[PDB]
Amino acid sequence: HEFVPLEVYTRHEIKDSGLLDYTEVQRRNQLHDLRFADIDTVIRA
Amino acid sequence: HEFVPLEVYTRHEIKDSGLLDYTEVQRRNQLHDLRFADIDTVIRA
Amino acid sequence: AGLTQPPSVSVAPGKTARISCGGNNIGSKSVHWYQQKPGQAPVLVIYYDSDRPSGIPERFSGSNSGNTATLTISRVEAGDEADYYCQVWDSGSVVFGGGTKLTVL
Amino acid sequence: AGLTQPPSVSVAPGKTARISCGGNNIGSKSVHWYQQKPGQAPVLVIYYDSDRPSGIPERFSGSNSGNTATLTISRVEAGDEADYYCQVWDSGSVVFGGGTKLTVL
Amino acid sequence: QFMGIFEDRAPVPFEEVIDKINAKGVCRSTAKYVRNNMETTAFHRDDHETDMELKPAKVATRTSRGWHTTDLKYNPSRVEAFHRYGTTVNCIVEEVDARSVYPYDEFVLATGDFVYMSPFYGYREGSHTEHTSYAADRFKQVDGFYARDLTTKARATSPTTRNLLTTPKFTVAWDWVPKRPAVCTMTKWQEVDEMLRAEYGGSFRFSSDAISTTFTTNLTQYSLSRVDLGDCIGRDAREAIDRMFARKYNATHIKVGQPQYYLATGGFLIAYQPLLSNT
Amino acid sequence: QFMGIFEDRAPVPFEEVIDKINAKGVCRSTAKYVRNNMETTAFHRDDHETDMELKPAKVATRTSRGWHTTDLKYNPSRVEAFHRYGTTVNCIVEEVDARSV
Amino acid sequence: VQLVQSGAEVKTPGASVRVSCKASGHTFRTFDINWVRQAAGQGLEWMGWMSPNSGNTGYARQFQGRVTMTRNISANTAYMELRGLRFDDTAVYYCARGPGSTGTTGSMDVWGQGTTVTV
Repeated sequence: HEFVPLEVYTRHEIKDSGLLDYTEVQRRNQLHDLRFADIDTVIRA
Repeated sequence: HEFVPLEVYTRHEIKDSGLLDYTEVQRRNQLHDLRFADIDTVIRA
Repeated sequence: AGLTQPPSVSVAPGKTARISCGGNNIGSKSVHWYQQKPGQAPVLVIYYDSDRPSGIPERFSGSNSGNTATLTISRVEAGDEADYYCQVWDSGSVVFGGGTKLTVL
Repeated sequence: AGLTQPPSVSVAPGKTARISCGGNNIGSKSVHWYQQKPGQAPVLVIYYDSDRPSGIPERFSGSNSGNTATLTISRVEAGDEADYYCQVWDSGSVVFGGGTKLTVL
Repeated sequence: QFMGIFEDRAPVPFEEVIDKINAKGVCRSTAKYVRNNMETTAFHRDDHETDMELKPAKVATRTSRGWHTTDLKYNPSRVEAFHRYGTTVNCIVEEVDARSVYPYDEFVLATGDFVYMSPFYGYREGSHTEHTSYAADRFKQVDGFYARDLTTKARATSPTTRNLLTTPKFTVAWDWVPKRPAVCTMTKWQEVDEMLRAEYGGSFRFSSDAISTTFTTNLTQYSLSRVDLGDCIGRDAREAIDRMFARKYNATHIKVGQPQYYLATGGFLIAYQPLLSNT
Repeated sequence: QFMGIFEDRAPVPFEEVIDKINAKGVCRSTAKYVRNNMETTAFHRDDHETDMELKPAKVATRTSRGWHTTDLKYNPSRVEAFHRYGTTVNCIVEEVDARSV
Repeated sequence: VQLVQSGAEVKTPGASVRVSCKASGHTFRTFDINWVRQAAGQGLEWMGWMSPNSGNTGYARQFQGRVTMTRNISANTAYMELRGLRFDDTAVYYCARGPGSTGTTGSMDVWGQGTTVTV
């Protein structure tokens, strides 16, 4: 008899079961300056 | 025959697989005033 | 606060028909072009100045700039004889164009 | 933008040698002490006013305060006879000391 | 009464990280930095520029080392019925643990901040092909860097390659290491003295009585070059196999060929060294 | 020197999402909203109201699409020994993934 | 890293001399190159610094207009070229890794063997 790997929920399913992920939220939030802003430019008049 | 306890990943390994931990980040961030500041002192001229 | 249209436009079946709609600062408004054949309710042929509803052929085209909006019909077939109205929203009320009767010769 | 050094320092082999390097507000700069034997490239013996590179004996020591930096050579061996230079960075250039020729008697 | 408290974090420039903090052990009392597309400078205590010693931070349980220059916030002297502004500049240095995940194009710090640069980005041996999300002038790889401990004040004798990145909010510095011998997509899980290998049904069965585990693999080997960043599997396998052979079977068995590598159902990489008795 | 940077996120009204952003692809240069029980209005660059095109944001890895109108913050022109205020209104549209349990 | 310089040069007054310094062991873009000369029996005399990563240079006030500092990243080499030679330019020239773009407080920890230039 051959036993295949069987499991009800994988690690990825358990991780995705969460409503909010701190790491993903922080990663998306901290690219706000790199996406919707011009960080390097310095304006002097 | 004796079956020893075996597991691919422990609970600690799975919890450490995460890149950022909200609890540890908060615990370190909220010690900033206790570490780099003098909360108790009041200065009155 | 009004939109002006040519009363009639006559074009040959092979050529393209161009219908103009005038107005003050019409480029800040979303002109919708409606087609009405006699004895029928108007059918929307252009919305938001550059777009055609589902089922409207690729022949129709729209433009909006400055004080003029334009409806262009390419390869004007004999079935395109209808009245074409340009509609906008101007100060709490929609304004319809005077109506342009397209006739194929 | 200049460093003042004694032209020559003579010390007995048993004693200790002190080499001075004067400058205006040299205490705010990192004085690096280089040693040079004749016919050789300079070898760094003290850097950042107090530190010894790898392979440099514990005999060498440095200090830098106020308007004076000092290199101290304890138990001056016969092989310590060399020219010693103090270097700091002033404005946009590194100024080199005049050089002190240590003579071991 | 407080009408407002504007708190900001400014990066420490490269010329201040190297020339002031690392060389003299002190930090400037003025913060000059770019914020909101404008060059802003804040003077501590609204005074002249001065170098302040970096003293150790107050000790907290399970926290890394930290240094700071100022311990009190400056507030304006009282003047009746006027709004008065007071500036405080506290130069803070924090040793942190930084973590990265595959494909190692970015890393995070212990403070919850992201750095959108590969930890292995640099200037040598193909490190310039790694991911970077910042301008070329925000990154500086200093070689021949002599790190200065801020508590013991003892300079390190061995030079190191130090990457420095000036993000808009802070300045991270870390020792550069080559990517290939540092990271790995596989980790060693078990070391088995006795896995009997049996050939049957066009498949290999590796059975270990000690851990009570049977793995099923295809007959053909698994190419180690097919593993991404798989430079640790070979080294760990050779080291562990040599250690176990010296421990147990040095006086009884002999190795038969080089270690082979197989892939087992469930995704387990088995490095197998067959052995033959002296008979 | 910055003495303060008040940063806020205002909502885009319904009559601006449909009439401006969805219809013309542009966004107003003025943010009129309710904050702390008060009608507050902000003018970009302290200028007149204007329609600004919503252009794609800079590409970032593993991020959803986004659009914005302004790229540079507006800061007041230098007048010697005077506190000055400068306003910047940046209309941002972001496609996001929403999750519910 | 190791710095290896070219051979000795013998020239005439008013000529130009290009001295080469090749770095081995590192990418050579991660530090600066300081050129410093020492006359016959005199003290060290700094000449300039160059940032091979960007090409930024900084010369001594007394060597401004007579020293050109350039680089070849592909060959991992830095060149110092003197123009308008005179009699007191007979000296031993050293390339070192020192201060500059990487930090003004750096040390000249590694040196080249030095090239003898006589006019």
